[PDB]
Amino acid sequence: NEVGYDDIGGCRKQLAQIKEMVELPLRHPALFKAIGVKPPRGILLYGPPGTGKTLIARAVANETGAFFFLINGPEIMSKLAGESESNLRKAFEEAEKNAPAIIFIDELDAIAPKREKTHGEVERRIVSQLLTLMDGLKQRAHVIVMAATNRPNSIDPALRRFGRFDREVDIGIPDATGRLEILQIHTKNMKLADDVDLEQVANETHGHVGADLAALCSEAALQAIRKKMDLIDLEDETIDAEVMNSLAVTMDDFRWALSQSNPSALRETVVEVPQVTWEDIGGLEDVKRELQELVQYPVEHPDKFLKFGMTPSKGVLFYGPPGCGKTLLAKAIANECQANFISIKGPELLTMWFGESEANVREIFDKARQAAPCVLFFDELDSIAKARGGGAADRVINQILTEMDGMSTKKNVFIIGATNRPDIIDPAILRPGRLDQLIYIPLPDEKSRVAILKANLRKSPVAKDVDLEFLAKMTNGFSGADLTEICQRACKLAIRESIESEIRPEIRRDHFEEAMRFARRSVSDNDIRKYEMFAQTLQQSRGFGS
Amino acid sequence: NRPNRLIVDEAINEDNSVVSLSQPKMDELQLFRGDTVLLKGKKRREAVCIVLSDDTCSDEKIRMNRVVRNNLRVRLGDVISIQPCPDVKYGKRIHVLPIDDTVEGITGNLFEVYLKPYFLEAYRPIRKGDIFLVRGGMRAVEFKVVETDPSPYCIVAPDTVIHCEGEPIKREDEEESLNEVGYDDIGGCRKQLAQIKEMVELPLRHPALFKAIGVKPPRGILLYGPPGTGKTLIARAVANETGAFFFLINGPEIMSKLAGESESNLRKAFEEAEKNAPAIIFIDELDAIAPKREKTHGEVERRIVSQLLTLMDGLKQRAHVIVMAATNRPNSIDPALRRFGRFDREVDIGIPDATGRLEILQIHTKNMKLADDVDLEQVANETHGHVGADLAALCSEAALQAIRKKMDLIDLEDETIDAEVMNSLAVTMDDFRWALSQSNPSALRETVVEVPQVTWEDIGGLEDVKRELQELVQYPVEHPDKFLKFGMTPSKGVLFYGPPGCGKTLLAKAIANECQANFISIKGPELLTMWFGESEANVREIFDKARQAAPCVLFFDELDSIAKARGGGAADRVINQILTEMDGMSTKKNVFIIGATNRPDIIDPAILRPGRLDQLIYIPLPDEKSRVAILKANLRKSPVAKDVDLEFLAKMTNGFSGADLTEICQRACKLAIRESIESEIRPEIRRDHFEEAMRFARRSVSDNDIRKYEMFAQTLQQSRGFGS
Amino acid sequence: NEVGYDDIGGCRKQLAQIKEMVELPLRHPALFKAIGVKPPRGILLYGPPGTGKTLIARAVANETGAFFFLINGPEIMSKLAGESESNLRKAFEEAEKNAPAIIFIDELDAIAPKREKTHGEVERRIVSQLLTLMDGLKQRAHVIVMAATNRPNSIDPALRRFGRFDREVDIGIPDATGRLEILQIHTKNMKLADDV
Ligand SMILES: Nc1ncnc2c1ncn2[C@@H]1O[C@H](COP(=O)(O)OP(=O)(O)OP(O)(O)=S)[C@@H](O)[C@H]1O
Ligand SMILES: Nc1ncnc2c1ncn2[C@@H]1O[C@H](COP(=O)(O)OP(=O)(O)OP(O)(O)=S)[C@@H](O)[C@H]1O
Ligand SMILES: Nc1ncnc2c1ncn2[C@@H]1O[C@H](COP(=O)(O)OP(=O)(O)OP(O)(O)=S)[C@@H](O)[C@H]1O
Ligand SMILES: Nc1ncnc2c1ncn2[C@@H]1O[C@H](COP(=O)(O)OP(=O)(O)OP(O)(O)=S)[C@@H](O)[C@H]1O
Ligand SMILES: Nc1ncnc2c1ncn2[C@@H]1O[C@H](COP(=O)(O)OP(=O)(O)OP(O)(O)=S)[C@@H](O)[C@H]1O
Ligand SMILES: [Cl-]
Ligand SMILES: [Cl-]
Ligand SMILES: [Mg+2]
Ligand SMILES: [Mg+2]
Ligand SMILES: [Mg+2]
Ligand SMILES: [Mg+2]
Ligand SMILES: [Mg+2]
Repeated sequence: NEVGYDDIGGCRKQLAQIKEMVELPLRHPALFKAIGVKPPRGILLYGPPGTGKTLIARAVANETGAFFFLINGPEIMSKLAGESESNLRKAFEEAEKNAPAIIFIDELDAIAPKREKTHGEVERRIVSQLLTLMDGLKQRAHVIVMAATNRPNSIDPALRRFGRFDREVDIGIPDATGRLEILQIHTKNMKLADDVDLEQVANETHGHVGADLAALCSEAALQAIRKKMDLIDLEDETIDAEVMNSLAVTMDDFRWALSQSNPSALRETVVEVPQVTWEDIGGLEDVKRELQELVQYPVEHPDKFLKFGMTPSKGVLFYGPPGCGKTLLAKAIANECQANFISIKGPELLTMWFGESEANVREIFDKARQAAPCVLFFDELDSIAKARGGGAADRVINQILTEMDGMSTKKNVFIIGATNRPDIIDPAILRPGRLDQLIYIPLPDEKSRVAILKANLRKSPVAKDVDLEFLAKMTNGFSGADLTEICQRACKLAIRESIESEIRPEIRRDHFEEAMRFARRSVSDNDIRKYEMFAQTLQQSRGFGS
Repeated sequence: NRPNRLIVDEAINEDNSVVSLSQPKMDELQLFRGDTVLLKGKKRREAVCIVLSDDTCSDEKIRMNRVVRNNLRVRLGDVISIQPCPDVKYGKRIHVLPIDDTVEGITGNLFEVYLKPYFLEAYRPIRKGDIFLVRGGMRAVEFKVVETDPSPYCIVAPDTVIHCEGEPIKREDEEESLNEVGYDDIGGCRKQLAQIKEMVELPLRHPALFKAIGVKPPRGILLYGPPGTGKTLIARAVANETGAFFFLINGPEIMSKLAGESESNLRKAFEEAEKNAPAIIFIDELDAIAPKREKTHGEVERRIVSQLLTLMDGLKQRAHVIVMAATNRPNSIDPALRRFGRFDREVDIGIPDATGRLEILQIHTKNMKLADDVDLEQVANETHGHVGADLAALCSEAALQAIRKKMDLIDLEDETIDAEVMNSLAVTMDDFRWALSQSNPSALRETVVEVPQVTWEDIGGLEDVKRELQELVQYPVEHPDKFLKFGMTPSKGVLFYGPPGCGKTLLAKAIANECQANFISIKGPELLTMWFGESEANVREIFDKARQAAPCVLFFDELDSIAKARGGGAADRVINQILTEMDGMSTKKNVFIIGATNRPDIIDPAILRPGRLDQLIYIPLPDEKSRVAILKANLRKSPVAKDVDLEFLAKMTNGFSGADLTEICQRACKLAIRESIESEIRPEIRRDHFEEAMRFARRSVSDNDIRKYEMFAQTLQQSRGFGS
Repeated sequence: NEVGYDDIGGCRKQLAQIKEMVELPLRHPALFKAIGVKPPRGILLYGPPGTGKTLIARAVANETGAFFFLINGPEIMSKLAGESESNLRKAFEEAEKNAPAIIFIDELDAIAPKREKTHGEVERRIVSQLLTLMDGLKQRAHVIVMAATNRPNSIDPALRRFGRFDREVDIGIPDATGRLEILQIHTKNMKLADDV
């Protein structure tokens, strides 16, 4: 019942890194003192609450068999002035006594926040006390200190110095795959109904963290118990096992718990591999190739680039009319390259307080490094352009530019930007060394339009009578988003008829013809002319605009 | 599990001697409406009652009042055996004695005021040892049946004599008080009180059961809402109804003590709760102990918050203890407390709606004799922005008024008390009207979250639009299965746009009413009011409340005001944050976002992007036919003369908006009123009034405006590219 | 020479409201203990300086004949830490002893200002101390607490909560008619010339 690596999911890579750092010196200590090389001593685990930081720490302790001394932030800070410092001192002394050992400082920020965030002489003294203890690890009795914090920015930067917490591990939020992994962990002991499909639950539970999932499963069990105990009327103090085994957890028990769920990390920026593939995108074939050359080749074939002696471009800029697949392409190329993906929409950047915005932009680029290979996507840039001509929009973009330059190409981080408005984009972004690969993405031509319709209607039951090639021929000038809306509007008609009169659930030709009568174009002819013009002259915007 | 065994449940019939079953179960046991049934509970106690039918009652459960519950030494969820009692015959003499703490203030004939009307024409079946409650004279006294001539039980027929002679008996140790708080003292928040009951009933009622399963129970529940909404009330109720030990921790009280004492008292509270588990620790005014870390400057203060956090973590012992806490400001609490393992469950006990306020008013008029002219529904409707405590106070105030004017007589009797007269005290509707004028409502500034009372009937024309709204909002709620088969996810939000005063706000509320779904309105100006720095947490708080109230329709009205304010660094941050919140809003949550603007020419294109407010619904001036419908709607409540022709009125007002017509009705109504005053007549609104009002009538939407609105109706989706 | 309602002018309506709130529980206490309905506990008088807030309190005490225990904000806050908290305790303890009684807290904002304006650990303890005492009035010992402050916004909002100072009375600036009434009060003992 004790915690182990088998109780942890959704962060394989991170859990691996920690194993490397800790396993050798903790399992083979005598070997390390003879080796003479200095190992890690301070490991900082960080991530939103409930990601399993405390869980991981304890797991590593049990699995390595090292002595585990836990230091809970709040408990330390609940003691008298001198007492907090003293308790810290003992913790380290006790660990050295029982080396090899792991000291785990939970909720580190409770003890050592930013120097400016501290109010009180006594508080500042405790931080220093901790800093000194970390330096005292020069004793090399070899105790490893792990620490957990929700917010890396809250921690006193002095702690991130060499000799202290010089190693960091980002235990971010789990992706679809991870959440599924976790769900399996907390459904180990429960009799699961056959209709249950955890993969759906995993996909559905976006913004969910480990603790949330553990709870969602817990609540799903209570639903099955409540409704099934009502009847049993057992009241017994001790319960019979045979009844518990006959107790199954239906897919409804999960859907009910799903609606009642308060996901915590929904506001958090997600870092995962997109589930969007080339197949979800119609047309733009030649662009997909160019994206593989720009993103995949430098990852899969670094040796080749070295022989020709060129450094590959850092970033790309998608530009064209709205609703043509710019967002789709960004996610798609990441999927092909099995590379992490981080989306940052314009509005997301303009939400940050003026002052706070600066540290957040850095944190984004930091996460991009952590997740290398990674494609960092700045979407909806047009929102930011409009907001400048705003001192906030200025500070953000100017810092993004600074970050781009600091980004070494060898880090395998690819930056893509997207905008529907190349006329108001900051020329600075288009400078060689930044987003200098200008890819124009126009309205879909006839052949392309057919592909889009095919993709969107895959999930839906379409009648055989429906001619999609003819639909494509009549919708010249319509964007990709326009076509999806026609399908949706046509589907609303098919659904409407299905409700009133229980009829074969399929969408037929007549629905599309009706949807077409009210269909409207999102991109006028005048817009096209302009987009076509910028397609040949966007690179000329760095001088005197026309 | 023989049929006689049944589960205890809440009561609907306020009558003490009444228990209810479902017809199918009443037939199963072979009992009927008139029958007198014998109830056997725990602790070898019994109670006798009249049985009744209840269509809502589930066959596995039995509804019984809290009085009956206590006589059986039973609580909600327990099991009891019921068996028929034809052996009950009329009584000769009955002897009941009052309980000291409920009668020490009153003197006189307790039997004529309370027992008389209580048993009159009632033929109540009672039992020896039973405790019943009689409310009257602004007081509730409980008597205990000491003896009955046909013991141990008999019916109280007119021939039965009563003797209530004797100093009130003292309270037995095991006899819990009915003056104590219970679920029946709470109204206006059924849904919330249900959620809490689910969370708490299992671990508190069946502790051994939870320890065997190994699944984690709740430990920290945080109740929040404005002051006086009944947060402290709910905590006490849940404790009593579950029979758990209740230890109250008052924030201010702890923070009034020395450093060492505060730390100490918190410890003892937890130690005491664990000692008497199962138990509920209630931390009242939590923000007093643990406010936002930035505002907690001071060493002694920082230590106590940490002290509490540690104690909360110490609950890992799993000593059947639940920690409930209340705070007016959820944002004020140190976020460390909202983390998992501590207060990981939250319940928003907001302000009561009309229906709720009525429920509450009924609670505090239990013991008062209400005159016939009293109409609590009016008072409820009238007391908008009132909170539980406000309503509770005004009822006390309306009563105190009835006493003042009736005190003329009492004074000469002051020496002693006039119990017989206390019953003669009625509370007129005037006493409420007086208290209404003197009321200081607290939650007027609070954002209201309730079901709108605006229906399709209040909206003229726009028939096809109403249709499209049902498809967008209702279908995905009522028919989720269908959407899954077609493999389409329904749109997230809508945008109303058109000339001013055509029913954009009305439609938003109407669709909410049709779906009986909660509704939250936030007008542009409201968003521009929030302090600049504060704006960030407030926008989020809105969407949080929308999630809490799912299914819910979130309506951003008067968007044009914000547009004008941007082209304003404040207006920018807000809308950009709303866009962010929209995206984070999962369509599967059944939260529908609607926006409205009179100015599609300056609306932020970002709002119109697919995935946000991508359903662009145009709402034009009403055509001839619609104008007639609107005119009827406004004049429904008013006394109109037969001569007034609305078909012609509509014909003359081509180009007028919905609001314009309403203004015409008002102006025409004002003329009729004027004439009623000058010349004393019952007013009627006739042709002459409309003609006079029409001569001065003016149109709010010009021809130039119409041309423009019609153009945007065809090109609003094109604004995401280059401007026109 | 002691103060009475006849020494007060320019606020008929307000003085009437206070009389209503106070008359029942203070004059006929036994009835209120028996009836079970809740009387007012905290009445907060507010208005610019010198409007007669302190005057009204004294008058209401005399006309009702209740025991009057005055708590001066500045006086309590001028004492050492322990004495300040202790003096508050004493005030409530004696008032409960001599019920019916009126505790008048003059210059309330001196003791309990907005939490944000309350720099200092010891100062907040006193505010909490007061809040508890007000809650301790749950004894329903025929005791009413009246308080005066120049700035209603300055008072800790916790005090305006139900069960504490749940009733407020605005004693604004007197109008022309009011000012005349006042003038007559302070010219009672003077021989006034005819030209006046
Ligand atoms: N990756 C995970 N795998 C399995 N269970 C998890 C995982 N993450 C969280 N949980 C569950 O959530 C519970 C609490 O997680 P924690 O270990 O407390 O993470 P945490 O980040 O330390 O929480 P905070 O920040 O102190 S609120 C665990 O006991 C698990 O049941
Ligand atoms: N080439 C395409 N293939 C399939 N679907 C498309 C395509 N282009 C656009 N869409 C649809 O339009 C939606 C959004 O398109 P995006 O990928 O976001 O391109 P975009 O340039 O960012 O357009 P906007 O401004 O976000 S609407 C997708 O969800 C698709 O349904
Ligand atoms: N929902 C309700 N139903 C019935 N009575 C209520 C309700 N809410 C409040 N009351 C009454 O008003 C009084 C105030 O209730 P409280 O328990 O004090 O609520 P509260 O939120 O804890 O007050 P605060 O926050 O401490 S000011 C109670 O004594 C009730 O009599
Ligand atoms: N279709 C209608 N049916 C009945 N009354 C209407 C109608 N349209 C407008 N009104 C009247 O106009 C008032 C406000 O209408 P709204 O619902 O606010 O429409 P709107 O589009 O939001 O225009 P404004 O800017 O708020 S006046 C209502 O109080 C009605 O009296
Ligand atoms: N309404 C009034 N009627 C008669 N005399 C008044 C009135 N108002 C003020 N006065 C006189 O002016 C003096 C004002 O003193 P106070 O009663 O203390 O007023 P106050 O508002 O409490 O003063 P502050 O705010 O503490 S400086 C009184 O002593 C009276 O003599
Ligand atoms: Cl830009
Ligand atoms: Cl806008
Ligand atoms: Mg933790
Ligand atoms: Mg996009
Ligand atoms: Mg309370
Ligand atoms: Mg409106
Ligand atoms: Mg004064």
